[PDB]
Amino acid sequence: FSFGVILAVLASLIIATNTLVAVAVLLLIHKNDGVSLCFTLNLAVADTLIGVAISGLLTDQLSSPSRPTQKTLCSLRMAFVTSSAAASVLTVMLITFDRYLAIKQPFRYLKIMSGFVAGACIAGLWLVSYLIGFLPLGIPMFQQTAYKGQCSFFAVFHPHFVLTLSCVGFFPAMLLFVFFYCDMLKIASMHSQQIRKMEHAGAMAGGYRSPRTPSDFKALRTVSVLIGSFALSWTPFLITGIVQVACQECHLYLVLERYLWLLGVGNSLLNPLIYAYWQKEVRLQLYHMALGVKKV
Amino acid sequence: SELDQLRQEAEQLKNQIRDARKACADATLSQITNNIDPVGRIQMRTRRTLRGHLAKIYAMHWGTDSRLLVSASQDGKLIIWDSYTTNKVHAIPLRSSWVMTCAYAPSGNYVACGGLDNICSIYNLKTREGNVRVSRELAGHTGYLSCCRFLDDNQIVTSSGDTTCALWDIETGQQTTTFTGHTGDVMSLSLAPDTRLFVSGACDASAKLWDVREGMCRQTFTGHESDINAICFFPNGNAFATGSDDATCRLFDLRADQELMTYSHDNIICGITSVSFSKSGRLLLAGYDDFNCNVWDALKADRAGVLAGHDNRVSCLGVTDDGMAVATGSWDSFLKIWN
Amino acid sequence: DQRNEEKAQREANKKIEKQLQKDKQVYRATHRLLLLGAGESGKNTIVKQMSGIFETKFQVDKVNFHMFDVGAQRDERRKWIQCFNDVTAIIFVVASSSYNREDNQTNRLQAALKLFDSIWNNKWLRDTSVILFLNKQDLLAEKVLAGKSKIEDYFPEFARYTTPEDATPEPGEDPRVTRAKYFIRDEFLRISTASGDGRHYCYPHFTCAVDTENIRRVFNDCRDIIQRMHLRQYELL
Amino acid sequence: ASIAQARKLVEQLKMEANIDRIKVSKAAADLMAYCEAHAKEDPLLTPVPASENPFR
Amino acid sequence: QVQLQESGGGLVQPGGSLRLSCAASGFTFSNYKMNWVRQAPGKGLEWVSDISQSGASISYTGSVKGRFTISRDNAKNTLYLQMNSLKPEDTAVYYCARCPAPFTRDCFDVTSTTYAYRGQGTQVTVSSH
Ligand SMILES: CCc1cnc(N2CCC(c3nc(COc4ccc(-n5cnnn5)cc4)cs3)CC2)nc1
Repeated sequence: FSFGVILAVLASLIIATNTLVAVAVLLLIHKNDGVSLCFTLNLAVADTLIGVAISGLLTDQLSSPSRPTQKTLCSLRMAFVTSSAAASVLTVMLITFDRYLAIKQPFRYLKIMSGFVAGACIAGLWLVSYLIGFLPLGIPMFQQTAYKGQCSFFAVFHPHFVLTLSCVGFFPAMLLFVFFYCDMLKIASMHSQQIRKMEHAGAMAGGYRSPRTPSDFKALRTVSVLIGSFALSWTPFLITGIVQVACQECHLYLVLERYLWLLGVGNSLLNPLIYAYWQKEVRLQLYHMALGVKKV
Repeated sequence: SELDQLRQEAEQLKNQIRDARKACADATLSQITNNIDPVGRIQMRTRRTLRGHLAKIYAMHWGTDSRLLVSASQDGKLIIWDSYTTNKVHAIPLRSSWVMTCAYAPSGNYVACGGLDNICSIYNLKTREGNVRVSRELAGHTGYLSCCRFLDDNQIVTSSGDTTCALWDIETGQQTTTFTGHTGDVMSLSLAPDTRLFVSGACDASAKLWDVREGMCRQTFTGHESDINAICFFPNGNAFATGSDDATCRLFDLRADQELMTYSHDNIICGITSVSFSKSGRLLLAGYDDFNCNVWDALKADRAGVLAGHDNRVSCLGVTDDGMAVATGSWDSFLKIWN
Repeated sequence: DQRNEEKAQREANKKIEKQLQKDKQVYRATHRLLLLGAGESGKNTIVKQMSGIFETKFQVDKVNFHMFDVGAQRDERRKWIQCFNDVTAIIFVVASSSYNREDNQTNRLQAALKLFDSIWNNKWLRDTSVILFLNKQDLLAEKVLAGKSKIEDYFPEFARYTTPEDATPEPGEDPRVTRAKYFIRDEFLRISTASGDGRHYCYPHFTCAVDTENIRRVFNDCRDIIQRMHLRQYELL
Repeated sequence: ASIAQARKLVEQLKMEANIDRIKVSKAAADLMAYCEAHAKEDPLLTPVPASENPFR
Repeated sequence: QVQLQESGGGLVQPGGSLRLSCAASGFTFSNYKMNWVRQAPGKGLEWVSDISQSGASISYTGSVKGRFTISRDNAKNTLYLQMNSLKPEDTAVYYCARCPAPFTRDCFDVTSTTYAYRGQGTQVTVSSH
């Protein structure tokens, strides 16, 4: 029982950090209100469901005498894991869309975004995640036959599911995310150029002979870390999946299911650190909660 | 002669009354209450979190029944809540966007409000229509209204930014009495429990009492450092506490006509924007601008408890008539009830 | 029997809850601004491009802008300005031409700079970006191309100041006119960039009080203000 | 002009300076006596049971 | 109570030197920003100069830059202003103003009429004999 140990510590860390973030955002939303905080709470709920699905998958990979598990239970566990992961990914995409709508068209954003549309988007996103986790069970094409009796993703699912998710589900979302944050980088660079030119002009008449010209790597750093996080999270998984499904047999199944899955679930740990912990108000709420519970 | 002569004779009066104050100051409140038993460390949790406002809450006022507390913000309407079960009893929209004060009549029939529009708007509550409407719109002030109080439903005292106070009749709509003698923006006026004398504090570090009948200032009170923001009477009606923008709360005695004693601390940087007393008067309450509030032992100058339930400037505070709760309203658009 | 009054109370509370939600939408959709200046600085002419205070509600491409101008009020601004920490912007109209002749304070730019310095460093106005309008530009050009009174001996840093390399002399005028215009602009920007820590910024312009593009400039500046606030809160700017 | 309002201010101090001031110790004793007459009944200092407390 | 008494000044030939002393009583001098303001006869107020709490930050009106020197001392609570090379334009009354609030970088109503924390000031007239 080797891999089960890393699965256990990963699931425990995900559950603890994500529950802390979720309860902090739940306490913060009743005090500060807004719409993006609801999306951050939804992200925390999505990846803590990812963690609880990981914990649910653990009970068979830790015991060496694996039962000949039936199709229904193992398929349900795999579908739950996939639906939770897709919910987290779509929530990140929805957060990006909300941010881009707030930045690109702010005047229309403040009028065509409220609690009702946020709740409708959240409910629709969860329903689409459940459907995208559940259709391959109902569709005979997206199914694997001759269950040997060992639980895994590809023991119940034929690898064409990864191909279709890359063709229509994930990579268009990747392109939309990249374009959104590239437009954000363009806007931030234009505003930074204006601000730095203004500051140099002010300091030229302010007695400061040397202006604060070399600065503002923050926009590039933030956009790069976000894009790289969302890339290294899942793009290698789908890329090697479509590589394997290309009728070039190379016995990549084990690495496919327990070495890039670790990247996929580490996405669930990295996301709260950069979508909730990075935000200053949520960081202050985390500090307040930690100070309150440390004395008790 | 003329201006210089009156200036030097005024300075003669100033140091003469200073000598009189020194002569009557045989002791201080500290050496006479050093043997008293302190209140100790007290604490009180939040009971209700009144929510529904958007902009900064600027003022509030309880009623005689200590059940319905008014609230006003810069959103454009004034909300009359319920202390228990947190139900919003009423919500009257306002013509002006920002208002700086609100008043709850002792009978509860009338609700006063006003702000930068320079007009004191008073609304009914028990109309035959069943809804709220504008009853009176007192006008005449050329400065912003900062605080209004109710004697009955026939007379309202309003503190304005014209460096003057006013006493109006409800039906006439005209200034029955005008109180002058001040040079800074008058911010807070508070009524004595006998409803005879009211103390007002301007932006000149001077707070004085006025009589509602003859309209003449009787006793001035100087000795502060900056503009006084809030004043409340002692429950017995013979003392009043002033907070200002210099992190001090000075408790003046009406009979002694001198500064009795002051509340301050080294770590406090911001000033006071809300002063109120409890029913017994032993507990002063001060709302600072460092996202904090505290209670002071009114007879020992010892801090007894700190309330940090707000995340913005605590711009308004109130204590029920029966002394059962404390309501703090801040720039967080929230209201917090403690007991 | 005693339950009926609180049943009616829940029904009421639901009614005001719905009304307050509608108001929340219609109020977050509304952008508030305060116009501030002296009487001769050009408050009235900026207002003309569309009670001790006055209100003006207008729309710039289906966006509700409520611009408020303080009229009959005392000059002590140290405590009634605290009401305006929630406005998206603060329009600041100054009289660039009036630096002499002896009108009002006779150092109108110095008084405006002191007021701007006090506004910028206020502990409550730190979150409100200040749109700044340099009014009376034609008058300044006429008085500076050939005038008995030179801006020197009123500001001793004209000699060590020249037209910036980033300047935009779009209308063909005298070089001294451009020098004075960007001198006043840089004097304001010196206090604008000396404090704030990126929380709020200044948006200087050149209003000649003869065009109707000032509302469009205000709309663009509000859009930029909200974009910068979102970028800073997103940890990008 | 300012001379008139200055004259108003000065006769204000002439009128407000002739009042009688009691001893500060007497005022302190009065404040203490009023404080002891209501300290045991004020619910802010003395704890109150939840039955008599209207806030649950 | 806040009390600001201004001394010095008088009739001085143009091009000379002069000093004003502002004594402040009733408050802590080592905490409030100090401001010197002037008012010309028949004209409005005009802010002259200001100094910070510890004297680190000193700013002057551009017209008097280089000829005026403001120095505060918190031990005896006194604010001194030195004028060098007076000109006949500088005939005015001078007030020793005051920052409204402690520990505060801004200063709002120093030039505002009927300011509460403003001294009586001294009248300085410069002209021929
Ligand atoms: C419409 C927008 C959208 C929708 N969806 C996505 N997804 C996110 C989840 C990703 C997946 N991740 C997986 C991983 O599934 C498992 C792997 C291994 C095990 N193992 C069990 N025992 N050992 N390993 C169990 C489950 C299977 S699909 C695929 C792409 N992107 C975008």
